[PDB]
Amino acid sequence: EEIIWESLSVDVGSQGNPGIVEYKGVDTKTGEVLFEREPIPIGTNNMGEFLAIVHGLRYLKERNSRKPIYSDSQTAIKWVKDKKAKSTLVRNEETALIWKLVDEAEEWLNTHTYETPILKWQTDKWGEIKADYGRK
RNA sequence: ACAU
DNA sequence: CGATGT
Ligand SMILES: [K+]
Ligand SMILES: [K+]
Ligand SMILES: [K+]
Ligand SMILES: [Mg+2]
Ligand SMILES: [Mg+2]
Repeated sequence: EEIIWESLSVDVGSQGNPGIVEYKGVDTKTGEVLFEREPIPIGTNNMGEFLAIVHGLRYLKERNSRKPIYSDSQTAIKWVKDKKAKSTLVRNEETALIWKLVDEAEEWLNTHTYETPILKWQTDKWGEIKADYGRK
């Protein structure tokens, strides 16, 4: 504890896992939706969580914002730290789009710098992350 | 087991 | 119940 309210919170939403994947980022303090990705026909929860963080990094950098990012995903936080999304999802024609986006997100991480702290949202203490889709 |  | 991940 406690919550850094001056922050950006991100989350994935899906229909199936693997299944249709989307994500969004919100102002933690107000819940204002700041970005939303068009649904991607097949992906995994963790791919979406990863893309959401990287999109947040790009969004904040473009706006010269030093706010931290909250994610509830232990997995995605680690993938971003490593600059490598270690997904098990088969690479085939059906999954080409999500894998293109993941590949491109890794590529962005490997060609840009950032100081943005990427913080674990402590769901057990604070409840659902403010970017949550409310589907569970 | 923990995080989804 | 099923799945994705460390
Ligand atoms: K949800
Ligand atoms: K959660
Ligand atoms: K498991
Ligand atoms: Mg989440
Ligand atoms: Mg959620």
